[PDB]
Amino acid sequence: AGLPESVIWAVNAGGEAHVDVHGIHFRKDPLEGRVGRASDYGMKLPILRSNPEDQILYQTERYNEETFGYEVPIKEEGDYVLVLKFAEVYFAQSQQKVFDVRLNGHVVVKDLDIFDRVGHSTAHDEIIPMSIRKGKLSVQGEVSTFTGKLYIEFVKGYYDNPKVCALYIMAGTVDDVPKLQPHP
Amino acid sequence: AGLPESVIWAVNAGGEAHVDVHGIHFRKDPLEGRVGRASDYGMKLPILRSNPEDQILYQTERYNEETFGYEVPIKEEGDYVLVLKFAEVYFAQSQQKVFDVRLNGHVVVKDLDIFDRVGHSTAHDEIIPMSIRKGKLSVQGEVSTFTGKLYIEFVKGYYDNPKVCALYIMAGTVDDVPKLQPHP
Repeated sequence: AGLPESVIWAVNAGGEAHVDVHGIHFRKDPLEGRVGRASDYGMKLPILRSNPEDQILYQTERYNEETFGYEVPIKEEGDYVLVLKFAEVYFAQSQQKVFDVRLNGHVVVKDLDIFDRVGHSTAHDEIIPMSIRKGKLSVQGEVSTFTGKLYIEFVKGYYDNPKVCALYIMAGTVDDVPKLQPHP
Repeated sequence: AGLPESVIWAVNAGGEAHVDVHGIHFRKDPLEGRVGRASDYGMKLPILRSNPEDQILYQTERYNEETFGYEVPIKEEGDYVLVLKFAEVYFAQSQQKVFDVRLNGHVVVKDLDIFDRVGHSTAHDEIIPMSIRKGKLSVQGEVSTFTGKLYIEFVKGYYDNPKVCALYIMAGTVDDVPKLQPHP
């Protein structure tokens, strides 16, 4: 399967439906009114490094002052890649907003500091490959029992609030994923 | 670092987010509902000497009948410049509204009289260089211990109320700061 056919699940956090330049449909946020807080504060800002037709993905977010997450049903075994999209639309110094990302309890991004990596009002993506086979989840060399659902968590620490802007899961391997341009 | 990348902290007092013609993002006021009073009285007036796309910065203010201020975290040592933006949208004579500005207790502007300097409904900026090095703040030839936070105070005297319209801090020196056009 090619790119749009290979996407099994995708969300525009804090926002409405949007189809990007690759043909990927980011669905309206299923956690609206349910957990966390939506914000459209970034809609006043141009977002560097992303395509301008798609900057609405990075201008809307879901955030919270406590740990929160999304649950994802996965129907079939296979190889998959999770892509997480972020932007820092408020701070402009390091160690102001910092948080962990976990997958079924496994820490998969430690101490994410969006400003430190890319600057202010600029796109940043994390790309995480995984496998689901023989009743097991495998990610970053760690293995545990898979029950049918994936839990993606954004963890509250001491430095401001965890957040996410958009996310998708595709069948395949890392060479299949479109990459942001080098200029960060 | 060039101009937008060099701004570490910026506020539109009494107002919402706004990006100016130089690309500087003035954030929504963090003291809303907390300290002092917001006013949009100036939104009825054209502001002279400002770019017209940016006059909303000077049409909105925070003021108070007692002393008040902003606290600013500074993460790294270096040379910096503080820029303070003002307009007098009510009085049209001298010695009607007069106030001091202090930085960590140091008086850095004595007896500011906005009307006396520029007239009615006209932009006026103060430009204050400083250094943070070896555990110390240095400003206007005076030195004191720096703990990690800067306190910017607007002081109540006998002649009406202290106020501010917008403010920002950039890494660099005074030659790097955009200047208002010459005025009588």
